[PDB]
Amino acid sequence: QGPIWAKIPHTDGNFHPSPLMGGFGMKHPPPQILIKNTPVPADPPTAFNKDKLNSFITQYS
Amino acid sequence: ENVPFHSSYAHSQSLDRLMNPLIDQYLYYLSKTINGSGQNQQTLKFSVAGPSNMAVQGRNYIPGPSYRQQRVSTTVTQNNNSEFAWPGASSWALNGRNSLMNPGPAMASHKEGEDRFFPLSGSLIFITNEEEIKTTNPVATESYGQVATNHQSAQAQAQTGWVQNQGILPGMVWQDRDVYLQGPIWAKIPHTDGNFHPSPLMGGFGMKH
Repeated sequence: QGPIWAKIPHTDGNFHPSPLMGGFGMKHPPPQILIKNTPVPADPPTAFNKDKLNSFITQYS
Repeated sequence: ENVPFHSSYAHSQSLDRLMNPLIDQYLYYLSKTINGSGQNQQTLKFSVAGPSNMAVQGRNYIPGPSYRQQRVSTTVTQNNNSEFAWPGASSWALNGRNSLMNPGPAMASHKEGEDRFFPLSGSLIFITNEEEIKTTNPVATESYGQVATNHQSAQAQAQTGWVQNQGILPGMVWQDRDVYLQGPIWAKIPHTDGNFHPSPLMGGFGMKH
């Protein structure tokens, strides 16, 4: 049930970098993988308005 | 020799209308200096320059230079009852001798809507009118604009003054004078250490040869 790896903080020095909760310490661990839904706006007004759009289509993937 | 193509068109846009009429600027101007009704009401209020007020918007370019001409009406009743042909004219002095300014820097002969007025020495008389260039050029019979003449203060009100002649500024654009069928074609550029925009003032193509 426990963790696998940790990232070794980027520092001048460290000793026995193996992480204290267990697992393999690494300076370049597996990268983070970031994901989001691209916002799809609702219908904008017919006259121009400079504000950012706060009205979006409810959505998930 | 190589010379720029004489322009033979009239601009369909004025220098002060180049904006998009539907959209605001992101720039502000100073709308109000007083709350009102006197007695120590002083403030600074700012507003967005936009379609409702197009005079106060910021602009990247300004109209060309001016040297004012006296305005003369084709209707004789309107003109003053005196001899002003030489006395009231615009001139330039050289070595103690006065030359009339003719035709002068290229300027619009008259405002839009007044066709009965012409610059005293402004146009080529074979009486031509330059009104086509009123888009980028000031009117010959008008001031260039206004400038402040003082530092205002709680004691002193703001004072302006009329700019009768204006030389070149950075960011000016202008049109040269138009060429006519009967008119001149080319001129020789004088041989000098310096010149600016050598195009001749009676119209046509300036050339060092």
